[PDB]
Amino acid sequence: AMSMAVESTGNAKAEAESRAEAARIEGEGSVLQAKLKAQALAIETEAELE
Amino acid sequence: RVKKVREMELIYARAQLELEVSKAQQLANVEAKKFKEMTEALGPGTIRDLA
Repeated sequence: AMSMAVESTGNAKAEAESRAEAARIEGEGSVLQAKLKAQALAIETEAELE
Repeated sequence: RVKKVREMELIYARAQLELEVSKAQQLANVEAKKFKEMTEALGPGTIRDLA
């Protein structure tokens, strides 16, 4: 049963650890993307304001 | 963006909504002027008896 316990936890958590680790890339990516999108829209909407 | 688009549109619309009133102001004058040039030229008393 101790092997059954470490089987279920170690396997299922490792799957749930990877998707959360992947979501961290989207979070850090979306920050840098939105930061770049700020400049994209800033230079677009401000320069076209003339 | 949403600041400098609605704010810049405001100063634009300000000088247009007031330009709109100057149109109606001058058109109200020529109306009242041309009304005055007829009402007195016709007759101050004639308008009374004609009705």
